[PDB]
Amino acid sequence: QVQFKLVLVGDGGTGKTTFVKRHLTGEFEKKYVATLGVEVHPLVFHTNRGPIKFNVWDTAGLEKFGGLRDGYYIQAQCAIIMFDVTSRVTYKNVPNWHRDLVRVCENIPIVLCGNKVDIKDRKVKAKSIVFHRKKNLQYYDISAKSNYNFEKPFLWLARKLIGDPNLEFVAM
Amino acid sequence: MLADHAARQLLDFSQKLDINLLDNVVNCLYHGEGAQQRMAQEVLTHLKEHPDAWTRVDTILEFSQNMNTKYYGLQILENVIKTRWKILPRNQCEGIKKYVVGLIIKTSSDPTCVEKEKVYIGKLNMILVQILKQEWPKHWPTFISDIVGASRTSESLCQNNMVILKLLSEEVFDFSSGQITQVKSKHLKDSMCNEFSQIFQLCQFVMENSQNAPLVHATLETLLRFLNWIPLGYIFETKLISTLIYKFLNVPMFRNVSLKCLTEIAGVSVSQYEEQFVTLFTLTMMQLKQMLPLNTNIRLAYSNGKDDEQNFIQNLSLFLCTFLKEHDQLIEKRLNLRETLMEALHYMLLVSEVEETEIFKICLEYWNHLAAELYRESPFSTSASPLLSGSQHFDVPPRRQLYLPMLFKVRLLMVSRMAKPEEVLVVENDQGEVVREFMKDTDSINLYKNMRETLVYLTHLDYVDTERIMTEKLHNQVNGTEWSWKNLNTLCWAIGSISGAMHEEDEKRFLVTVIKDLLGLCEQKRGKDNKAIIASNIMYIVGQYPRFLRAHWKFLKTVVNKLFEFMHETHDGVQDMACDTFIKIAQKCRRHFVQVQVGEVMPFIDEILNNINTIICDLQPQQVHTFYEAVGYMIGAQTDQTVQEHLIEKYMLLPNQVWDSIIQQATKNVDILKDPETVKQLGSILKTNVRACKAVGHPFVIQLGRIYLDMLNVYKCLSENISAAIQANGEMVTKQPLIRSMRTVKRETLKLISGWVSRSNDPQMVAENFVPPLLDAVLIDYQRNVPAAREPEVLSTMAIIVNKLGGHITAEIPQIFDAVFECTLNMINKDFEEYPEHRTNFFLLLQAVNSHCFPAFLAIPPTQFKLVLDSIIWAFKHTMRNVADTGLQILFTLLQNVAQEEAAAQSFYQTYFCDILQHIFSVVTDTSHTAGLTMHASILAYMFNLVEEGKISTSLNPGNPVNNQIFLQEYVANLLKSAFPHLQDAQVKLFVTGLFSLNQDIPAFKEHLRDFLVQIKEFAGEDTSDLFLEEREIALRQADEEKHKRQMSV
Amino acid sequence: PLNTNIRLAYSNGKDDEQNFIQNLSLFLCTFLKEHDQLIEKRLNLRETLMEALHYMLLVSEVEETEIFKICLEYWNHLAAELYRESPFSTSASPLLSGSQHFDVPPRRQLYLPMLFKVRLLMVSRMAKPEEVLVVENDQGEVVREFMKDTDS
Amino acid sequence: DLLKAVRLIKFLYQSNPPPNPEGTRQARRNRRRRWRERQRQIHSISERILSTYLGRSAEPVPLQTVDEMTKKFGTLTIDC
Repeated sequence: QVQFKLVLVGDGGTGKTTFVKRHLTGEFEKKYVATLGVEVHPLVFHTNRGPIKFNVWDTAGLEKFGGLRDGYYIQAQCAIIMFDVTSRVTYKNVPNWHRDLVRVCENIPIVLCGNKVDIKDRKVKAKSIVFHRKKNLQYYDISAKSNYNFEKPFLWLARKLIGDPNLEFVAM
Repeated sequence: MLADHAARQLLDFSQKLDINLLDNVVNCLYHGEGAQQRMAQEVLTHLKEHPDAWTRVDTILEFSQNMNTKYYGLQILENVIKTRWKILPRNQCEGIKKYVVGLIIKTSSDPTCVEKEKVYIGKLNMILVQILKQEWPKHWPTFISDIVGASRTSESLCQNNMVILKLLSEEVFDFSSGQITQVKSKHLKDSMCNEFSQIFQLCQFVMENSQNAPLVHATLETLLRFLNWIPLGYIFETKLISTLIYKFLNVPMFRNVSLKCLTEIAGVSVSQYEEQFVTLFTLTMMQLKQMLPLNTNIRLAYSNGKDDEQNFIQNLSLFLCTFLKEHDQLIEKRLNLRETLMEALHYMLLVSEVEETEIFKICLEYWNHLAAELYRESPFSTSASPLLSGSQHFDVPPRRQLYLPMLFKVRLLMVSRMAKPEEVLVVENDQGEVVREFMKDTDSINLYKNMRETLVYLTHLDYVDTERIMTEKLHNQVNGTEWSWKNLNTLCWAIGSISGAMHEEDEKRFLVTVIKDLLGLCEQKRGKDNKAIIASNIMYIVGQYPRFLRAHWKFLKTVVNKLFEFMHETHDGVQDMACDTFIKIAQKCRRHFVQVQVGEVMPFIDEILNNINTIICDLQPQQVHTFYEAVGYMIGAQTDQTVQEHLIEKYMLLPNQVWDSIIQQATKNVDILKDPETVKQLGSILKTNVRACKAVGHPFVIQLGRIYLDMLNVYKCLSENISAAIQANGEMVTKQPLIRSMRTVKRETLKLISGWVSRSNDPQMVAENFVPPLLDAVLIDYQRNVPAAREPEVLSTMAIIVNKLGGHITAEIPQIFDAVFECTLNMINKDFEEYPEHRTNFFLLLQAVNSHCFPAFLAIPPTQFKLVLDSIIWAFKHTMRNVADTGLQILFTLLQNVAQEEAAAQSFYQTYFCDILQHIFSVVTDTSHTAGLTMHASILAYMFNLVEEGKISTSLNPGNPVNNQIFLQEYVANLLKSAFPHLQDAQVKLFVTGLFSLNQDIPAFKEHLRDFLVQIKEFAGEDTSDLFLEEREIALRQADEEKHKRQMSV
Repeated sequence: PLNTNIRLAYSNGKDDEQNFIQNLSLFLCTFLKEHDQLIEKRLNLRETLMEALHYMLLVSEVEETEIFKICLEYWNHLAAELYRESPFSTSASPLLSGSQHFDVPPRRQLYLPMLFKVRLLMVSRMAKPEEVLVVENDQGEVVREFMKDTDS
Repeated sequence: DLLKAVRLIKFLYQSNPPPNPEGTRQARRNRRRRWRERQRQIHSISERILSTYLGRSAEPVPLQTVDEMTKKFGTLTIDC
């Protein structure tokens, strides 16, 4: 029922599993249980135009646990590439994830999410976050701990997918 | 629909695999859920890891019917090619290469498969790219010419060949780092450059002659990727720019890719093609105006446009930004192009109105570049030369007039689309408290800062026009023509943004006029909502202009009185606004609050103190804390120690009263500590105390000493109370509000300790009077506490103290560790995930101790020191990147400290050096720690350097007085061979030699380590041709010569 | 609604709408001319007064000469009623003396949010200063005649 | 060093509280002409103070009636 295939990718130990758990339960995970391959989680929202479902494929961010790797990306309907703003490397690795993703889904709405902006000492200053511009990715600052822009990525993705720019998430 | 044993049955490689069974497995993976999908994932991952799986891959492709299963087989093939291509039999390599080439050709022959199996075709193209990277140009140098001929034979074949060329270029240039050795990448780049001419000729032929729009688009994409690195001669010395602008820029199906290529070209900053750039611009604009009339509402087009149109508009903005930033000086000197220049700027205005943050960001970037150049030119005259009404015009440097017709529209855009200066969220902490957090350095805050800088520069250029613009929009609000809360808020934000950009008198007059108009508006409007909006805006504006307030005492007094009047308001947001403005005004005018103001015989602070209770009757605890912070700022401005003491005493009188009452009650009975209301009162009191300490600081000591001892007891009285409850119900009780408030009070106590300590300035007194009580009250309690009850903030808190106290705390360090160390280590030494806060704070404490209490390490038993080292090794083996970096920094600082201690250096080396090498190399060889690479080499180069510089006087093998260098070389070679037997000995020998040669070129050392890691991923056969061993050896000998030249020069 | 484009409505509206807009301009002009002194001194009506002004501005944009004539009549009556007691106060509005500029009569203060708007409207829709015609006299001579005291 | 000259100019602007415009249109003509002479004097003082040390920047202001003339000439329509 109006569900889409969403692929969450990014460097391991950045928050992908954290973000997915925060959206599913509402609690904020503290520990980093390194993901193995991919976990599929349904996630429901109530927009002004009814229910919506994201099939979040929270994929492992560590190569040693890459498993099927890009194989997971097949049939993906939307993509969230996510990094950590406190670790420059997790950003510089972003283009690799982007290339791998695009190689399977040429034309799919893509959101670059900077997780855990809450931490005081930000490393990847917004001034240097530019990769999205040329590639036409939609950027978003988020923080799974402070809940900042929690639904912004999903709201933007739903607007892109459905085609309703004025579509709005409702509480129930 | 399958049992794990049934799935593993496929792992019997002596039997034919059921292709239908694999199709079922993959369909279950992509449509099954939970245990079924997890099982399928696990089984397929295991199979892909199998060595001989490739033996079936060929049979799979001929029989496979599911493109997904074909993709999995191709993944297996990619692993094989990326691992063992130098070990696979040559005959089988060539056979499978022919197989894949034929399959690609057959697929390209069917257009339906081309549309249907695009992902499969792309995977095939990437597999071939890897194959060629292993082979090309050595074993297939004739490939490129043949394929271009083949390209000439068929349009679809040409399309696929350009796609494969694009992938090759991406892999060679854009994504080579981290996957390919430096020398192999250099060789591939050289070969590509050498053969590029054929590709360029082919693409130009296709562009001029091809009509297959998909083929043209693929050609444009491949050219786009080539544009990253190809020599400029191929770009600007052909019909390329004109061809793109005339054939494709006007075509919607190609405009996006063409304009992307044009933007990349625009980014080239070289004079050798000046005129070309101009032509590129001149024609481009000519085309743009045909496609996109300057009278079109770009905002409406975007909001009503599709994905392609919006992407095109974004690309247009990017192209204009890049080209103008790089060629403004070029376009300025040509008068005949002046009109066209304006058109470009015109577009940006129309672009700047689009309702997308990123487009406005690009526009702001360009506008700020313009404003920076103009404010580097103008102030020489305007700032360092006085001006009069309209005198700016006469002194105008020539370059400004060029853009002058657009400065006022830029100002209007800024004042119309200014973003919120500060973002605040309501966040639920772990303690269940919803609090207001002020975001910092977020994207939006950077946006506001850039807008503020641009507008401030423009104000410096022409402040009168800006002032007229705010005044005009303010009137538009007063007359109600442009009435809306958003517009007023934006205007007021803009007005505040430019504080200090104007001369004192002009800013004074502008503020007076603005405030008078605002108060008139407030009198005009009906409805509490709008009146509160206006009042909040006025308060924010005045807060943003503290200079005027400092110059006018009476207005300040009136403002603060009105703020206190507001504080009693119940309507939403009024109180929070008033508190925020109050703290801002306090921060910016403390001197005026405590300095006796003319017309007043006592500082206003006295009345504030007397009327606190009246002021706070209608305030929330958070607002109370914020107000107390404000007062603390004012108090800290005081200089007289005794007057400050009395002011603080009167200041904390009410929290002190409640605290003393509760202390007496606890003395009567301790069960009251379980009173939820009492615990919440403690939380509020302690939040007030921490805010006051933060605002006031070291003088707060007099306040702290008032309760310190008692408060410590409370902590103990609190801590024990928790443990039993946990023992009663485990961690579940922690979810109860009571336990949460207990932990909240604990955390606030620790936060107060840290807050005061950080800003202290009498370390002797701090250590003598304040630490021993903490030793007994908490540390002994902390060890006595059960693990789950132990509060991680304790650990880090202690670090802060030593971070400030250094040597003064050294004598007390041992007792601390014997109290906390093993119980902490025994709590984290089993895995890497539980108690992350404890891990991080513990390593923070270790880092502080190492940084500032090294002699404590000098004074501990060797067993404790070895435990510390094992803990560190556990640390930088962590996956938590923060933990890893902290551990590595600790290790580096420890090595430097050892170097500072001559006596124990040799002993420490002999004891730990080889184990340290083993551990560091085990981590480095692990890909999961690549993020720490920069630090790894930093220490390695140092460590190896220590060996080379003879600073390790003793032989690391006392039984053999060999050169430490030679022994280390052999030891590392043996270690690596043991870990990686399949490697070629020459590889390891060269790698070690470089490690010694590269101990002073840190980036080169890092690239050397990356090359070694890439090598580790490959099963390297005796074929060293692809390894370019002699080339890297020559480069390494050159680097060693450079290093020895640096040494002689030093 | 005050946010509608009156000019577009008139261009696309039917006879009834155009007549209604003309009558609205008529009523506003007459009532304001005769009772600005009354409405000015009552603060609670100020906002409402400004709305009226807003209307006339949008009305002045109509692509009809008669409607613009009515609006111009109203604005000219405003300007005349704005009898510059001390135009040197205007000259004081710049960096010259302030207090004299702050002696600005109350009505000028009340209309300040609109004086510049009227200025812009005038500048945007100023009519041709001189009209010249190609006249063929009875003798067949083609001459240029400067019309005088016409409506334009 | 420079702010003081600016404050001086702003004062000299503020030190002339025009005249009071009363009387018949000819007495008011005479007041207009007197205030105009006062403005002339103010501008002369400002320009001379500029010549003191700022002149190096604002000297061309009177001379712009020759550069504007070189711009009024050269209106050549050599092409379309």
